[PDB]
Amino acid sequence: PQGRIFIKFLFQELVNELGLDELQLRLNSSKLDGMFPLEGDAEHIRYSINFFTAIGLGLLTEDMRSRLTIIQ
Amino acid sequence: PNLLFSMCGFEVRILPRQRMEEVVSNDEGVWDLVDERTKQRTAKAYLKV
Repeated sequence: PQGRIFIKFLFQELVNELGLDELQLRLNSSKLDGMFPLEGDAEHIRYSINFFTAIGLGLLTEDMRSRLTIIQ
Repeated sequence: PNLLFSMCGFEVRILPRQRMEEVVSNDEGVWDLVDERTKQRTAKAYLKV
């Protein structure tokens, strides 16, 4: 949970310079897998999407939101 | 591209990040101007005495 806060500050700083625009491009091109699961394991995707929506941004989670409906 | 002014003893050169043609991480004598809503940084304000 302390580490969770760490991530929170990490992206909340990393946004302000890029502006959530360049963010999506970099991430989508950065092939982050374990952090952004598309492969399966629904509950984990619920934790990811719910987490970024807890940060207050959540606009990185759309591609995963699709995979929620695909799992259900 | 610049917008200059000075208040108190501070002299401020405002460059909008647009027309800087390059965005370089800079030292702590340089402000970042943050928009209200978009939470972005659109302009650097260079400070001198």
